[PDB]
Amino acid sequence: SCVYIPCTVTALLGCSCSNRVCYNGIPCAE
Repeated sequence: SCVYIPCTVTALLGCSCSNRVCYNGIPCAE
């Protein structure tokens, strides 16, 4: 989750922090 901070864990592949949740069409946890 990107609660306050970005994801910086899955965002690498395109896991866009949607509602403070790494999301790349489908979530990526964190």
